Amino acid sequence: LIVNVINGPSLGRLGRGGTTHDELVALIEREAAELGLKAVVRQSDSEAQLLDWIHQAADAAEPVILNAGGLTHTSVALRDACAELSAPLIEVHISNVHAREEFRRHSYLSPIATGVIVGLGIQGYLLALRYLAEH
Amino acid sequence: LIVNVINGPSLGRLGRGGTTHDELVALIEREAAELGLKAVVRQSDSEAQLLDWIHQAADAAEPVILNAGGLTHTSVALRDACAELSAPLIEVHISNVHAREEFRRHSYLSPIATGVIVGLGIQGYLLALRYLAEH
Amino acid sequence: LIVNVINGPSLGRLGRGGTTHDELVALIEREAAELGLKAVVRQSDSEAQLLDWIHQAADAAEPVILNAGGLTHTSVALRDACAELSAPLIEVHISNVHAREEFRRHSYLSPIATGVIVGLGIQGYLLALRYLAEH
Amino acid sequence: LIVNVINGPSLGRLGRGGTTHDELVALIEREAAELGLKAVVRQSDSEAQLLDWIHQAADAAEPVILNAGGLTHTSVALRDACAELSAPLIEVHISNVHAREEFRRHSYLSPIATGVIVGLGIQGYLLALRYLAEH
Amino acid sequence: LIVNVINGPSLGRLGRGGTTHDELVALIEREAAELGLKAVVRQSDSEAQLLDWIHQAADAAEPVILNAGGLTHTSVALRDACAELSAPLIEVHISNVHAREEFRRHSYLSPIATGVIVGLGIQGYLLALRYLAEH
Amino acid sequence: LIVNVINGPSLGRLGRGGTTHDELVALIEREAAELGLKAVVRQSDSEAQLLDWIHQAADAAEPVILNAGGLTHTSVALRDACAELSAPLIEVHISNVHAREEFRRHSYLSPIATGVIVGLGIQGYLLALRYLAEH
Amino acid sequence: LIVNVINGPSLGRLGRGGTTHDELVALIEREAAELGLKAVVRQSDSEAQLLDWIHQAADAAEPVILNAGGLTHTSVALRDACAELSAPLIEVHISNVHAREEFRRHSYLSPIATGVIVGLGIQGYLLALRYLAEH
Amino acid sequence: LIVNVINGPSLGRLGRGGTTHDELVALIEREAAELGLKAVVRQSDSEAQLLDWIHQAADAAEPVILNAGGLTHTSVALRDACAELSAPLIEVHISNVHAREEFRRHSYLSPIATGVIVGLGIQGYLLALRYLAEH
Amino acid sequence: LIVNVINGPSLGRLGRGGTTHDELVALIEREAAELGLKAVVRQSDSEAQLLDWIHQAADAAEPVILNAGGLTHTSVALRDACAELSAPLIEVHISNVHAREEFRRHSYLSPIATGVIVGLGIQGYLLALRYLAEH
Amino acid sequence: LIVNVINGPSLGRLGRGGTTHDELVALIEREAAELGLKAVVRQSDSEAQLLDWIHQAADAAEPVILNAGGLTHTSVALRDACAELSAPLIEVHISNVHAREEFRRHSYLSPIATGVIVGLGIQGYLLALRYLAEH
Amino acid sequence: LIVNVINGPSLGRLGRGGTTHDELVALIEREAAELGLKAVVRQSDSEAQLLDWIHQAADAAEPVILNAGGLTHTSVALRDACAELSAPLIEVHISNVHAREEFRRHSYLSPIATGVIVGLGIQGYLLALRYLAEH
Amino acid sequence: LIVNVINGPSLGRLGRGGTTHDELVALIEREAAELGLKAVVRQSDSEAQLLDWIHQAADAAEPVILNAGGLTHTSVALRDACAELSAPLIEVHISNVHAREEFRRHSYLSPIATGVIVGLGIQGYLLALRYLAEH
Repeated sequence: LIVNVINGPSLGRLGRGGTTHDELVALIEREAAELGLKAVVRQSDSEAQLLDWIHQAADAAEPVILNAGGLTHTSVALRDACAELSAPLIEVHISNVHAREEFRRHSYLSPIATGVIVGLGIQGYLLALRYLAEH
Repeated sequence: LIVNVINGPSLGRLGRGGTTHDELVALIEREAAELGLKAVVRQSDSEAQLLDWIHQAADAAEPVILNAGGLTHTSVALRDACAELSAPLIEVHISNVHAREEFRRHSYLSPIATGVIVGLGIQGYLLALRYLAEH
Repeated sequence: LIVNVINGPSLGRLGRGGTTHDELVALIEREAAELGLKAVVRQSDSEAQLLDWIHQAADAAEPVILNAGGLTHTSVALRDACAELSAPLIEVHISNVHAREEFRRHSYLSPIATGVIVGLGIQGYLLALRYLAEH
Repeated sequence: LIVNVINGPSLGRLGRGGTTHDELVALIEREAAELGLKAVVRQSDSEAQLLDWIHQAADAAEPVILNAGGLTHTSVALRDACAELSAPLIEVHISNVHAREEFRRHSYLSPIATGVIVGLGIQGYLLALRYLAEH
Repeated sequence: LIVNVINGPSLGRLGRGGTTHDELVALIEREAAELGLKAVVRQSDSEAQLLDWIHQAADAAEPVILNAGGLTHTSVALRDACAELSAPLIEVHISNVHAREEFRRHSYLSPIATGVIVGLGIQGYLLALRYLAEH
Repeated sequence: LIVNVINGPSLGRLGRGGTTHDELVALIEREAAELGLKAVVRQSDSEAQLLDWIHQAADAAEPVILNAGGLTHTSVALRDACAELSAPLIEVHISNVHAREEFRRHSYLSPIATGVIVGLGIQGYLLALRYLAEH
Repeated sequence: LIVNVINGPSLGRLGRGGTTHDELVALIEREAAELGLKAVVRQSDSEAQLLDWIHQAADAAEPVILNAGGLTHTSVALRDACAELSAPLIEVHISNVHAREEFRRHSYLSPIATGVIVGLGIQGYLLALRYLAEH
Repeated sequence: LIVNVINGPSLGRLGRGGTTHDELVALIEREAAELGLKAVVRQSDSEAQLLDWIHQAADAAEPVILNAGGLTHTSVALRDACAELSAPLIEVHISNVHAREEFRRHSYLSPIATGVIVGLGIQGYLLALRYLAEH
Repeated sequence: LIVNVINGPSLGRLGRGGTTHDELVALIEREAAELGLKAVVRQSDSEAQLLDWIHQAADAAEPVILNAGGLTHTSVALRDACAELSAPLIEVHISNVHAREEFRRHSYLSPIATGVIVGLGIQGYLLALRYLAEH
Repeated sequence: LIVNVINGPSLGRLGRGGTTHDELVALIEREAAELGLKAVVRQSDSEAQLLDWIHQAADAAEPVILNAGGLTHTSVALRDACAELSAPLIEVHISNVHAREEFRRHSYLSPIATGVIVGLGIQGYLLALRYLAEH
Repeated sequence: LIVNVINGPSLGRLGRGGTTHDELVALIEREAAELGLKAVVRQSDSEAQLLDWIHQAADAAEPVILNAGGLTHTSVALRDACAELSAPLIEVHISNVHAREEFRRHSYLSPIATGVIVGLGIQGYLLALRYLAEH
Repeated sequence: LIVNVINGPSLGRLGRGGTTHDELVALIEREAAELGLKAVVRQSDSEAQLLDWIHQAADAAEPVILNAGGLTHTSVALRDACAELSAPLIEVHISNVHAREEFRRHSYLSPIATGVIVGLGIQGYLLALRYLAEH
């Protein structure tokens, strides 16, 4: 029923691609409604903030769609917290990371994720919702 | 309107996971119909067969959903043929490759793909369709 | 006399292994009393919070027992702050990191630590206390 | 006219080298005045705090002199935020990093910086100002 | 009840740090007595001698505290013999190996050990005893 | 009082960026005058020529600003000669090397330099002068 | 009872070592008869052909002796198909690969094989038969 | 007298650079005539097809000009078959591979080739002919 | 006529897999008799002991079947002594090493061996005998 | 019309292969005449000499055929000077470098060259001429 | 006055190069006499034996000429024991190791040796003596 | 009879260790006289100068003692010229390179040298002479 969408740094800057973070929340909320889900979308540049939201979803046994931004490639902490999730974890990148710098082609999160969606824009979020609806 | 779904080796063996390759074709065909698309699904263990289907989609300017199996990690040829596509290319893995052997965590295809979906089972195919419908 | 015990992310989640973080504080406090020490145990998922506690121990010339969780493998910042400590620094892992992923077998902290204890469970904390008592 | 000087962890500890962080602010402020600039100097051990100050400078199209401390070698997030700056970005290290550990000889920031100054002490800040004044 | 302490090459040279190998045996024996344990301490520069003592402890299901010296970094054989132990294995280094040459930062033994203590001097032996007493 | 500016290959080709090597000499000479310094600027495509100028500055105990061009990444000889300097050595790159090929991101000179300035154009030379004036 | 012997490229060229591929089939057939086995020996330069023969042996639960030639070092596909076999898989090289180029010292097949025989000439095939007879 | 020109995948797509594969055959045939040679030009996306043509040239002791496309970087099989050629083998790339992705800068074929021509366009084929004519 | 079977550490522990080292000697002795061979089987955890047995076989020009255990991956000495053998050397592993840790996938012995048998259990010894009988 | 042929160290030693450097000049001069070109062939063991000849060809917008000998693998300087050429640059090796030491399989020049010819002997020079004539 | 010459495995096999180990002892003894030295030459295939002889020379403050054979590349233990020597340590290889396998081009002993002599045959021993005589 | 001693950069700076380059020439000349040799000692910071002296010794079939300084680690050219020598080549380092930076532990010259002497000071030159006298 409930799905957590968690955005790391600096996804607050979407727009500043026309879509803003707020537009994104709204798109996600609408699609969620359509799927009979409730989406809790949250963004933070703070690793610790993210860890806290992840722990919460671990305790509630809620699924997570997670776009960690740059922490994806760097944070073992975040990985460890996600590793505790018992519901599904979908990792999401808007851009195709494999078309950029080699360092972006590694993720500490993918191996503990259920699955990963990259390069499909903001629609990756919606497709992740839909996966979770049909599961 | 038309979408090519291309499966490499040995996706003919799905089932032998309950879903068979034929079931998969049927699921994909149904979803495609629902999206107002036509899906041409094709499978082959032959790299050359795949290259030929890719060239065709290049000439027709049709989008491709491609699950190359093991050739994903090994074939520059396949990459080169896909690199010619002008419509979108979605790379698909049923399993989460990042949860397996390190060698599976590299793909010659991802960097030239539009995007990539891994670990969402056979539903990755359907989600890829839906991306292409809304684009 | 005073010993700082510093726990990083997500050691707040011990339990959720039966021992909780609170139990851990209590075990450490009891052992410290027994050794004629005072233990100040502190936990945070915030790197910056940890850095601040480390700086404080640097200024006070107090010893530190530090379990950085995942930041152990990733944070040069933390290393740099610890590098300032003039009293002893004992690094502690509950689990044996060398029995897990290769990435966990490197630590930015070990080379500037006095010593390191891994894989002895929560008792590593108590043994670290005892080292510091007899020194 | 306005120049942002951003210091990461643990540059609050300069002194504790005689020069303190406050002295540094004052030196920078004086030189800035001399150049007909205004310097906004800010320090934080929080990656997120830094990201926020960087985003701000991105939105204001102000130049940044940035000394990220240890995050220089570890944070893709920070890199990504700096990558958004449209004014110049000068990276600054007080010490010569190339004379220390090999891990310090890589920086996620240098490739997106305008330029880099290392090993010239606190005077690197002043020289960076002067670059920006004559540009 | 019985604990095997096994020292490899060239721990016979402790002293030649004031503490000699004999002093070490005596310190260990005293602490063991205090814990209600019996310590069998043995040293050899011969890999084969060590393997034999390890096999013996495997057959007797006795715990081992093992300081292999340089064989720690080089001997798969020793690892394989330890891998047979069913009681606990604590690996011990007197010096902090992570503060020395990079080659010393790898150990064939750590991954099959219960845990590891480095850089706490000869007291690591005593702390290892105490772990085994409370277990 | 005296400062040696040493340019390697092929900095004779500056211009052929509008600034020519001669303009550069003149800019440097003017700034030097302004600082109460004398600048001896010299350029050569010959490694041996450069080594000779470096040895001379070693014997005279004069500071060197050195832009070695491509020899920066390749010449241990040059490093060894600079290693003899007892006055300061500032390494200078006009372009930001960290924004180019990976091979340019290593320098045999940086670790023995006092400091390094890259990506600030020809102004890096002038800023290096100014460092040396205030020191 | 039935054993599949599968030869990849270009084992059709044995002879062109006196033994030809046909001689090899005959030697294998004779030894098989002697062991109370039936040997189905098949050769192809086509990866896809091989995959098909492997799938067949997977479905029939027949053991495979496989000499993949150069695909041994390059084909994840082949590995994946073999990974499906439930009967034994013996990998065979006629030549000692470890005495040749470093690239030949890796095999995608060995880790999923039951065992491997290299450098014993064509007799490796016969010894593999005999293993399978006594099992 | 006879020269084999062998083109791998997907050199059938030349044109789709104006020159088509057919034009290429014709250019090669004309130049061959001019040199007093006969050129047999053949193309295939099938590795196995190529291997067969290579074996044939091995048996006939005919020289080969070979442009393997992407198999150049990936196929040990192809290398092994070429290694059997007793006449000359010239490797040909139309594009300069060293100006592209790092993975293209390795070739399994070069070390067993007589020589290699890259980046000279379709004229590399003609120059290879001419080498073989004057030899 | 005579064949040396040499077992390193800790193959004395076979059993402690039901087959003991003694059973193994007996199996080998019986098969040898059957082949018209005499088998001298010897085991030692001492590298030096093994070297001595290898030198002896070098001087006698007798073939060796050698299972070095862990020294296989670590000992250049052993390699060097085997390199002197003029009769055949068969390397034997009971387990499939390629299915274990990456470090076990390298052997200092394979490149100087005649051939290698891994993963066929104790029957690898018997098959090695049979190779040597038919040679 | 004019083509520069530049030979590095120690191509003065051709002969001391029967062909001497002088013969080579003469062969090149004759072929050039035949093509309606003028060839300026020059050789030097001095990197700086070569750089000077390269700069000259840059200023004159003349094409270069360059055989740098060992500097090919080592000199970034030379690369940088060639990178300035606006006419074509053909890199030439007489021997097949890919059949020798691994270090020779890298070239700082290839990526900035138009194309590369290796292993065709002195005829590579003549073929390079011919390329440049038909272009 | 006294010099220890220590030979590891399998230098007992010199001859079996005409010179035998005994001849070598005699050559060394004669040269030593000539230099006014006494040479104690000792050989063993046992690492532990060597360690014991090294410890002895450490305690006696005698210089060591050491040819460790294959242990040179593999033994940290031996390195550690040599690291204790306070008199000079000369490392000796008869053969030029840098002309053989890459693995032989690393030595755990060289960095703690006074110096190293390779590839001069048995005369390296005599030259090492002479160094020690004139020192 | 004649021996060439060749010193690269910056061995002209010996002294500026008390021994100067001139002293070194004199020591070498005296020892040479004593051995019934003539020593031609030559020094240059110019790679090309060295190459010329090496070519000369190649043509004269004279032995070379060569201390290339930093070019030892960097110059393939120099290696190639030495590779032509038919008399012996002894490589000499005054300092123990294996006790310094890792980059100094590789030499392009060692593998083509007869032998190598490092860390014995200027006496390495004299010992190299003596080797060549007794050969």
